[PDB]
Amino acid sequence: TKITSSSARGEIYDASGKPLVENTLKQVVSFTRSNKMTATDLKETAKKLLTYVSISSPNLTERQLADYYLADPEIYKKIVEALPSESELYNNAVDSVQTSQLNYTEDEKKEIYLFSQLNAVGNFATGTIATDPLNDSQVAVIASISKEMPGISISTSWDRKVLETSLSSIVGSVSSEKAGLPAEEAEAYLKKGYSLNDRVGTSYLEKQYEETLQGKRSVKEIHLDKYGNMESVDTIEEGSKGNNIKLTIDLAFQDSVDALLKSYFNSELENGGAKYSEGVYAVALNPKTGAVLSMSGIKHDLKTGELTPDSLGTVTNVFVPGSVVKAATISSGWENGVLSGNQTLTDQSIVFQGSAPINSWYTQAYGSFPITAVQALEYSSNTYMVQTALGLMGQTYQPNMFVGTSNLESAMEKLRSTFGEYGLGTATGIDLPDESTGFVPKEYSFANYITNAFGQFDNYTPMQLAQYVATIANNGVRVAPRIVEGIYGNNDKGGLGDLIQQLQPTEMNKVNISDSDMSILHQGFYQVAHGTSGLTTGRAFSNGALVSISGKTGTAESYVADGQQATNTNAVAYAPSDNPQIAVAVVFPHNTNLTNGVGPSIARDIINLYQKYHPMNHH
Ligand SMILES: [Cl-]
Ligand SMILES: [Cl-]
Repeated sequence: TKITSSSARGEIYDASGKPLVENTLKQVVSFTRSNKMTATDLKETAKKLLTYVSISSPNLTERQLADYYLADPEIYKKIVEALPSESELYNNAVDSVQTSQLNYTEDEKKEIYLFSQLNAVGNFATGTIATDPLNDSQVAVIASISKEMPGISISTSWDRKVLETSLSSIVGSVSSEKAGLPAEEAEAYLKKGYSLNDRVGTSYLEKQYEETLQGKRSVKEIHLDKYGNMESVDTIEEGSKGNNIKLTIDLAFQDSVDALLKSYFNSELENGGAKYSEGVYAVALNPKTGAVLSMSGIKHDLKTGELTPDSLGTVTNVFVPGSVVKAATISSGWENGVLSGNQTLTDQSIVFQGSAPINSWYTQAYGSFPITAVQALEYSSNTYMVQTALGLMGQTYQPNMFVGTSNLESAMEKLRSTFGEYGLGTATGIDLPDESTGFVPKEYSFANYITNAFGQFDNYTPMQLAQYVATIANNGVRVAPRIVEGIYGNNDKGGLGDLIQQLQPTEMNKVNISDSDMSILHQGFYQVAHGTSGLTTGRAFSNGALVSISGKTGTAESYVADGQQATNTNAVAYAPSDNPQIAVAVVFPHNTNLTNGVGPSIARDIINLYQKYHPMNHH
């Protein structure tokens, strides 16, 4: 019969090898029990044990001492013998019966302590021992003569803490050792084979890579007679440490992305754009490899005005995305064959039976006129995006048309299905216990369909967004975003050793459209930044850029507390346009300023930050 004990937990390192968490080892004495060993039996061990170990402060309470004087049964007998007019109840009386003001040798007072500690253990439990820190002889003497203090043994326990660093948030947490195994999912684990008292990640990374992090568990079994009385504890095998884990993210860069966010947010908080803003989020990738460069964010409490840092924000919160999604939609055009190559449509106000016109930002000043898909992205035409929704539904626009909704349920799914190919509304496959997968309602109206066609309906996570543009920058091959780069062993000191196995990127699916369609998409994103039209939306991308950037900017509007029309200024982009090495999305919700969206501008400076970090040009 053997007892298990979690082993040194593995550690976590940023891209650079800077460490993120703390193991603090400390060898100590565990004491088992036994419905058998007994007051007397425990005293015997107490003294034997004090021959080894150090203890100055014995701030014993009286209630304790009482219990120790009563330890001799005779004693207890004789004590009760004296009380006048239920076991523990009558213990309760007898306990308080003896006036306790009575002497004990000062070294006395010390194994009375232990005894308290020893007694404190539940039957069959294995407890520890409020002691006085231990050297190496003191310790390894015990290593040898447990079997001479039937029960006792010394264990290596550990504290695990998280360092203050931008990534702290992501790391997650592990169960304390006083905690054990959190019932909730608790059972599922015993089935996977864990000792009950183990310590496991409760969330995020600590949980995600549990397999590999968990250090092989330490071991001891116990012997005893046909009568159950303890005979001695024993070590079959002491535990080792875990494997380690190196991240795709480099601190300094994540760090500097973050002030960039602060800088920009303060700007908007200053000039008042941000009064109603919940915050701002930004995520960066390698589009080809799916590695994460940084996930940054800033929560802003509207009540106290205070600003709190938030990185999980990327994977946990959802926003209406706005114009940043039109590609998805055009791409549903092509798959379902409503658009042919670079399709020409006519930009005109969209009006349905007895209801508000539906328009693009330019639409009413420019009257109606024709326009290519490439152009449609350039000027961010909703009409085109809505004429295309219509297409899927199988109808073609006439002014004032009644719409038969028979093809609706079918239509919304077709579109939605494409969005999901890009990562929008579908799981990313990120390496974490739980990404929220958007706000895609199944109960939806017709208005809902058409507004979904320009990203004013379904709600998306910032992490989803990055993936969607990353996919475009990859040529329609969606790669699962991962935060871990490689698993690494240990070195002689116990720090970052070296390569166990490098994690390779995993392809989620290819977006089925032609290359020539994909290139037609690429051209648009290119002209959203470099275009020379009075209508071009994102020349902001190109202002002061260190490399050629292609992106797509976004606004969606609305409601905003006791308000007030206001909008989101998200923006997705990648680069270099020629040979895309970084993909980014920035979401900046309920913005007040509505005039010049700082979403693109932010993403530019992110990219700029990165290339100033890791030059990407260099044919
Ligand atoms: Cl304004
Ligand atoms: Cl600017």
